[PDB]
Amino acid sequence: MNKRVKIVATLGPAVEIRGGKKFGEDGYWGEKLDVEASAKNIAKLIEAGANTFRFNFSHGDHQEQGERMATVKLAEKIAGKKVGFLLDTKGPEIRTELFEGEAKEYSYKTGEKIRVATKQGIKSTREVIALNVAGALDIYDDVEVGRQVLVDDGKLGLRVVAKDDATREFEVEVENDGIIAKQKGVNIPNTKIPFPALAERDNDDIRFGLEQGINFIAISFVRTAKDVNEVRAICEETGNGHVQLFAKIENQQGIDNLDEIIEAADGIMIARGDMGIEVPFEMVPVYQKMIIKKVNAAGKVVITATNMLETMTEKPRATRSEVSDVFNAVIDGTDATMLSGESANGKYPLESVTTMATIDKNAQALLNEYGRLDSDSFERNSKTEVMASAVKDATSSMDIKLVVTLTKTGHTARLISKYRPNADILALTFDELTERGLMLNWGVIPMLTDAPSSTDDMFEIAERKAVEAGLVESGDDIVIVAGVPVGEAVRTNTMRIRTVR
Amino acid sequence: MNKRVKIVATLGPAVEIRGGKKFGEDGYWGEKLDVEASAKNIAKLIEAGANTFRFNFSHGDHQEQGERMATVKLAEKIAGKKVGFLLDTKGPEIRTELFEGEAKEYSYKTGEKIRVATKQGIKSTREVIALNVAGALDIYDDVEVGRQVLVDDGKLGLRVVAKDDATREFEVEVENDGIIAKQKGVNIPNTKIPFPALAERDNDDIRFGLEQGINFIAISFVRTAKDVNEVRAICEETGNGHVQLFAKIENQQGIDNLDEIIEAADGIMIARGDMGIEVPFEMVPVYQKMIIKKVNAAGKVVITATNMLETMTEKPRATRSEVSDVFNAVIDGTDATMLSGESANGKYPLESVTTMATIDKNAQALLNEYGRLDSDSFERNSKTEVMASAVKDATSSMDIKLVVTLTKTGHTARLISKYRPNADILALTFDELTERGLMLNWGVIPMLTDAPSSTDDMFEIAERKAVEAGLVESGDDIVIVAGVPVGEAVRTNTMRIRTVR
Amino acid sequence: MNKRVKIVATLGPAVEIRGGKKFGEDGYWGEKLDVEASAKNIAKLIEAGANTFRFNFSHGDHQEQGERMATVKLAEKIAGKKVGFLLDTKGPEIRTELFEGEAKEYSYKTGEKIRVATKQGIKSTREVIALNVAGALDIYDDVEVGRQVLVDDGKLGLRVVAKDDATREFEVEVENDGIIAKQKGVNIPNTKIPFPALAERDNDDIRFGLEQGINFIAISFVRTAKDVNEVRAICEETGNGHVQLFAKIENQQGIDNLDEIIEAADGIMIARGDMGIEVPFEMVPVYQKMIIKKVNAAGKVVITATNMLETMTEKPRATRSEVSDVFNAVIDGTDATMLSGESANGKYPLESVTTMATIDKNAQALLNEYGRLDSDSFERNSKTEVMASAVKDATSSMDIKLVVTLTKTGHTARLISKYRPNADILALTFDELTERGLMLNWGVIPMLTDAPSSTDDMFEIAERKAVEAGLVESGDDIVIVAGVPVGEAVRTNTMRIRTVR
Amino acid sequence: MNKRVKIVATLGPAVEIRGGKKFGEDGYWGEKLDVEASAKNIAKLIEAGANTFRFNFSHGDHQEQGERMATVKLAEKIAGKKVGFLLDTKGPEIRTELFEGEAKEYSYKTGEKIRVATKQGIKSTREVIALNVAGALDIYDDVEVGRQVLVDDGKLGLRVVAKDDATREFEVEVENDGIIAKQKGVNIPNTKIPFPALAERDNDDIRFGLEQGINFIAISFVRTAKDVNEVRAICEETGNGHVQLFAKIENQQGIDNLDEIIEAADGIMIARGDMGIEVPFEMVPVYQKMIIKKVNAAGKVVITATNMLETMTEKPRATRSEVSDVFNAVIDGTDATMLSGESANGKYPLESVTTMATIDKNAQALLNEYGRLDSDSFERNSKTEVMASAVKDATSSMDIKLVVTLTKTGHTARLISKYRPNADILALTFDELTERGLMLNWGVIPMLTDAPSSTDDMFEIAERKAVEAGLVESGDDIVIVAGVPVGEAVRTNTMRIRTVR
Ligand SMILES: O=P(O)(O)OC[C@H]1O[C@](O)(COP(=O)(O)O)[C@@H](O)[C@@H]1O
Ligand SMILES: O=P(O)(O)OC[C@H]1O[C@](O)(COP(=O)(O)O)[C@@H](O)[C@@H]1O
Ligand SMILES: [Mg+2]
Ligand SMILES: [Mg+2]
Ligand SMILES: [Mg+2]
Ligand SMILES: [Mg+2]
Repeated sequence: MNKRVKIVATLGPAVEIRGGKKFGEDGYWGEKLDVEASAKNIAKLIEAGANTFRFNFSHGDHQEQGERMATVKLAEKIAGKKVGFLLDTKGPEIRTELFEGEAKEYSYKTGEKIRVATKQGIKSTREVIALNVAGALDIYDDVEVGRQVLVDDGKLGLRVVAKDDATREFEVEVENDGIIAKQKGVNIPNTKIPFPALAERDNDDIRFGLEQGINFIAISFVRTAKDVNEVRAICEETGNGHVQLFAKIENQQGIDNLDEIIEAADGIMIARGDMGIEVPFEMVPVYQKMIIKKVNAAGKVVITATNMLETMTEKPRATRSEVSDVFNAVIDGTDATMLSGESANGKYPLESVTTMATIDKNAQALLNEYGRLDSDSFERNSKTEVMASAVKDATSSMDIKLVVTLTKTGHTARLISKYRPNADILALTFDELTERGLMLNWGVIPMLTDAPSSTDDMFEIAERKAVEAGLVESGDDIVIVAGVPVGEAVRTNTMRIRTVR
Repeated sequence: MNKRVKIVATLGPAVEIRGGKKFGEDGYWGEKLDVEASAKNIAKLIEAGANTFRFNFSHGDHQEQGERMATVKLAEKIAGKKVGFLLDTKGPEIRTELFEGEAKEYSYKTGEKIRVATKQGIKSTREVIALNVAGALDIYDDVEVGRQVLVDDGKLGLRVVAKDDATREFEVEVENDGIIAKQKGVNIPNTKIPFPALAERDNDDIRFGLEQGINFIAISFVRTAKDVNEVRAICEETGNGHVQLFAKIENQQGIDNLDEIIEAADGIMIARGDMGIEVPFEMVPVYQKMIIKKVNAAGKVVITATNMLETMTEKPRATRSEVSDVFNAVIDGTDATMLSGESANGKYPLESVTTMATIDKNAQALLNEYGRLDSDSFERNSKTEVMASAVKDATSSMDIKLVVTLTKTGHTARLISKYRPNADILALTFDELTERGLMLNWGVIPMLTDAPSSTDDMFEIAERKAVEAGLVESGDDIVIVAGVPVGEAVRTNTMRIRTVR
Repeated sequence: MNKRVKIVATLGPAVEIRGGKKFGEDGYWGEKLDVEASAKNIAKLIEAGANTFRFNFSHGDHQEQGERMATVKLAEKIAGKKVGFLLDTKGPEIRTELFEGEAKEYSYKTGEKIRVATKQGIKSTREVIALNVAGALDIYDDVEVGRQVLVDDGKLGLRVVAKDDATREFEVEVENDGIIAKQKGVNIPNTKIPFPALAERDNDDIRFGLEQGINFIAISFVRTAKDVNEVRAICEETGNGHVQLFAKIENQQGIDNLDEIIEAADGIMIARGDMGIEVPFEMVPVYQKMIIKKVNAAGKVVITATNMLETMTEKPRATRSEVSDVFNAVIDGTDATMLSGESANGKYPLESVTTMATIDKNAQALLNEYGRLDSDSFERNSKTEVMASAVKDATSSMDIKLVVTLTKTGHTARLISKYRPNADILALTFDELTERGLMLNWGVIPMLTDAPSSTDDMFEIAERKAVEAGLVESGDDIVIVAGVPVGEAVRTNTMRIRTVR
Repeated sequence: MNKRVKIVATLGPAVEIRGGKKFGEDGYWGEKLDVEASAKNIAKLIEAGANTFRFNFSHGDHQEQGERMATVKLAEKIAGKKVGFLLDTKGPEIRTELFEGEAKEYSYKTGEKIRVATKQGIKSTREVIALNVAGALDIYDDVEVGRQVLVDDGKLGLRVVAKDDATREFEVEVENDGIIAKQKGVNIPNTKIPFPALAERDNDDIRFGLEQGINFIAISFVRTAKDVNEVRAICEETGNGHVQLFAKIENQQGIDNLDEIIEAADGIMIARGDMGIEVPFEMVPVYQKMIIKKVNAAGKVVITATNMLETMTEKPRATRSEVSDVFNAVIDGTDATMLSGESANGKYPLESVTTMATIDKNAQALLNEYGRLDSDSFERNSKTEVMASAVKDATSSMDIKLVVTLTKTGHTARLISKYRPNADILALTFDELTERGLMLNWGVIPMLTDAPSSTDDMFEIAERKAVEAGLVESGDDIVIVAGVPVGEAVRTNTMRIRTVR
């Protein structure tokens, strides 16, 4: 079977070889990067079913990010397969500061009374935790008594019991045993810190990514359509209008404004890590199912992210709850599933991609029986969408091995993908930007080909390209769609049912 | 607004002019037929939406039937529109004889004592009604004292009160006021008369009709699949394998054997008049709904017949129950509705066809809301059927004015019809026998055209034929299906959505 | 089986014996009414399944109507069964006047030019038709050129070609051959004649009926809720608040105002006779299905009326379209079906009731498979309605022979009836007005019993009353509902599943 | 908000205090159990929503298990709340032996070469791991070179690289970093070891548990119905016929024989840990959904087990995939969710139960929108089930706070539970064995009460018990079912809708 659900894999040091050493080996960071060895490891992730790589600009400077994108370009030629390039913005992060001295962390007991400083550009002590707030904002007046400062993925709770106006320090009570380490994520739920719609650092990072050549941006902590539209303006200004924007939903404001965000964006990334700290963790599954259905109804892309195979950072096999999570994301209707630390930082990046692909491929077989999405309820709002509905009908009526679309912009492929046909979708397109832009759409196999002329038989081309790719053999039935004839048709207007010779 | 539900109109004296006189005028029967004046009246019925004319061989002789068929052929040339020719057999039936002195009928009052003769080959008198029993059977020993003899659709009941062994006559009491006319149907409920497999008169009548040129045979009182297969053998032997056979279901044996009868036949006529006497009258609506559903599921034609606008035989307006019946037959899923005495024997044959057409056109607009048929439940058993399902999906997804099929045998048109699309179906075919054979399929407008060559654009031909027929105009959306290309396609394999230029 | 669909039979001379003579016999009107013989004929209609008699105040003076109601009171004691008494108002009728001389009618040809007079209290001539307009209203200024004056059930069309202001006469063209007889119904569609909300004659007739003792009023030509509320005021003023009002829907205004009429009334009579003249005849089946569903959703009673077995006025067997009409009314969800001329004026009143009962009883067996009503969609708006829903669930889960309700006002019986359970409903009530008021509710068998005390076992009473009535036998399962205990319960609160001993 | 989904919590050292020391503290294992301090920790889990405790007889000896059962009996008296006692058998399993010198465990690195002994009845060393094979079987000839030996839920893999015939040891390579501890589960995928029908140790363990007093037995690695029936025979022989048997499904033979296993058992535990090693890991979510649906359809209990909040063994917050898994188990239809190492072996046993309860309570609120189970599809196979269907209907029709059943054996409560009403279910029963036996049914709150006499009002008792339990207050609506009257009713036969006074 072809894997219909797409995989986003985050890259990092786990796949990178430095002077013969693997990540974690003593002296690793002493060696220089082995680009070709690193590219060969990335190529195995491609072959195992990674469809797009995520460059997390939360970690690593422009030089590191640029070298990693260059490494991926080599890997595509080794694998003989192209992938999408996705930039993930830092966004409005709050992190613990470095500590006074060599100290990298301190342990605390429940009940201990300590201080959180708001003043920026200072080091932490054990009794006074300093915060690196994005844009060096002053958060003192945005956090009330009774709020919670959560350190390192919500593991250590600090309850704000008092506010000292004279030092702009929070007087906090430690709510549970735990460690405060340097440069760890901080969340302060149910506060409104006036972060800008687009920080200068995120503007800078996006402009650098656009210069290197990306297909997607995932915007961290989208609160409103304005956060999306500010990035859209840079993409249009720089001649990168083809770049697709995924809004990351990871706080209550993003959930409250979801309809206007979906309208502004090309898709949604369900950023469950921050979402499950910022809102009640037991509500994340409710929001996941609702976001998937709304994004599919819009004909846009949804990525389900974070902790999907978390145990595989350290172990070669996932837990039963991780297998269940990946399976259920697919059944809920996700276009794509994602790996973060599992592929970037863990001991088992290749096994993480392989395991996710195996689960994804099994789950796609149960979408007829258990699938939550319901294409029968959609309004068919254009003639290309009417043709997409008819293709889904044909794949419901008989056994169709493949749907082929000859698509200039990918619009027909995206509408067929929206209807989730019981078939793979081969999208024959005529430029690499359209090809890479389809790589996160459910079921879509993008394939670059010459633009057909007025005199070409597009149905013979479709069958020949499908046979070349090894997607079909003698006796298989396929559905082909195209705008016939070239130079007269203004849209996909034709559906052919064809038996492969 | 085109009428999708087809009308079968029975012809008889009501539309016939004889020496300038109309049916009912003094001296009418002393005149000979005025062929042109009659053909002009028949052309009005064709223009009002009669799709097929029924020639009932229970009435008249071969000469009357042959002349009436020739009058309809002139009527088609006057109207500029072809119709289907349907022959209705006598079958294993009992009919009243001709009367001595060519009286046509007598009137009777409740309580009169008269006789019914069993001797074959004699004429009736007012006091002694003679029976024409198929196969010239003697039924004297088959009918006990206390049986009811019903004349003419059960309009007049005779109770057997004694049997006269000297004359083999039933002594009967007239149960209700009414008429006994020549060649009227006689039922004797709850008797078992051993009618032959195929009466010699039926063999003669079928061969005469096939020689004249017919498109359909409705077989009266079909008991088993063998009754259909006996007629099929005659059609195949004489080179008339294109003739379609409608089995009339009008007794318990036909109901019991319905599945095998549907399998052998091209369609079913729900002959409610006899059915409602031979089985309990309150079961006829149950059987009607169930037959319509099974025949549609088999991709065949169903005709609903008898008493549909019965009151319009004598009055210019139908009753509320007649309008309800026609409307409900359409909602139940009928391909065709039929007029018997209304068109053959009544004062308002034109108004009856017009009235039926008006109701049928209103009811087809409620099929989406109320329609009993459910095409979502069908198994798509072939690639042509897969395309028919996709066409229905396209007409459900957007406003489609017309479906056009280029069909050599009518197969694609019959499968599109089976799915009851929200559109009229223009069937372009290449021979007059295929054209007339589609005239009773729901929604199908048959039209004769030249077979396309391999240099022709079939989509341009489809649009041009539709415009020229006045079915569509600039800006209408149509679906076109065809087997592309001519000389290579096995079957219909292409669907195009086209805006009329 | 018990018949669940109720029958309304119109009474008239057909069942009345006068000095040994049957209606239609020479000298019939010369004889005096034989009350007891007439009561014995009415008792047979009761035994055959008439549940309510209709007294049509369109025909016959107070003396005739009062004597007929008295005759029905004798018939109930002969049959051993009570019936409902329904008064049908004359309403805003327009009728042709008597003719100059002995003349009872004239024939006309299409094209003939004649006059319709608006002046009241004058006789007709052949060339000048005079109208008896209800309340002697002047209709001249309410009828435009191009309107149609329709005589005798829409059979003769008169087109208004000109208006003569000097005689206030309509200049009309005869549109079809036909007869204008004295005292025939006239309709003038798409005109607004300012008839009062309640005419003095209708006020008078209702007050007379209320004095005699009626259970129901059917209000002719209801246009608005005001027409209902004016009759409600008389019922409340006279101490007859228990009388239920059925609005007759028979024109476009009534259809347009249906929701407010349903809210004001206790039920709707679908008066298809006038409705199919006043609105396009082909729309009556659309309005019938929609009215039935809306009235059932309101928990109120719907009667389907007019022409249901029309042929049985003259023939002992109905047409196939009449059988179909009755069957389909039941499947559409009607509470009751009605007879007018078939039972009032025809040759076969008893056979008409019997035939309607047979069809109704067969159709009730198909409501699980084909029934249009959908109780799963209702909001359960009270605790008694929650219990009604649970009773329907129990009758869906297992074979329940009977539902018994101990009901003071009939409210619980009406809510159970609304849900159309697969069981008969025995309604045990404690006064005759409540008993007779339930006689047109689907499935309800009203039965008068002593009000239970605090110490009675109501479940034993229910089983004993069901066994006495012959509705159940040993081993049958029943559902019983009641407000337990008496004097504490404020509503039906208890459901028992019980096996009969 | 009551928790409807039941929690099974496994007990082990995590909640046990030994000489004032907590699990993990230095010297813990050199101290003896502090029974009162331990019982106080267990009482906190009961108060947090543990409904049943699991005693895993794969760990420890009879004395440890017996003392732990006695500590839980004290914990119930501290909490003032009863729980279920569940014994989990060893079954046809392989476990690691005890180590020489009572080391508990050793840590290993990838690439280490060690041995696995097959000789039975010996202890492990760090370099030579010994196996406890059920039935003391010799597995040396059953395991080929190239097989994988997996330790502890597949956390640590050993590859067989050679076999040493002199010692009957496997020579293995450590595949990944991890721990080998005593009494850990060992899997050897794709081998066929002839485990006996019922191991002597399982016979001993079941008899010991039955002597101590248990309510449930979970049978490990159920292969066929005979594995359940062998245990049933022991329960029936010792007078413990009230003990309920949960078959653990954790291999292909159990899946293949699921229908006959469900028929013999009282429920199913979906033992995902072993299932995901013994069958392909990506099939476990398919089997989980299908088991839940079949067990509910049989009116039995299903427990979803293993890795549900696995990360809370070491961290105070679950991963996003763990929360998704718990949430989806509830939506799939599980009666119960289970904690293994989280409660038995982890740093946060209380927080793990609290976390599970929070997710289970949120997910039960989405069963109307997302729930997989469909009670509309069940055949109601008895009159008690008919009443359970009616109760569900009442909770769907209006807001019902609580369903109260007076149940002698729990049968009515089990059938109401099967239908998953939108309400909590208070089951008033009359003996402690019936009370504890209902503790794993979805939504059921069991409560012990005096058997009502024939003079008692059961509806008043139901309301009083509900108020006294704090489940309802004045103005809440409840449904009450019972068999009325006591001493005559066969079964539950009455439903009352009651407003709490
Ligand atoms: O797709 P199906 O049901 O196998 O039918 C295929 C057959 O139909 C045909 O296409 C005829 O269809 P048309 O008569 O509609 O052109 C044959 O040529 C062919 O053998
Ligand atoms: O209605 P069913 O399924 O036949 O069950 C009837 C049985 O249930 C019982 O009523 C027990 O029910 P409870 O344990 O809920 O009281 C038995 O007394 C009786 O034999
Ligand atoms: Mg985030
Ligand atoms: Mg017939
Ligand atoms: Mg009327
Ligand atoms: Mg196990």
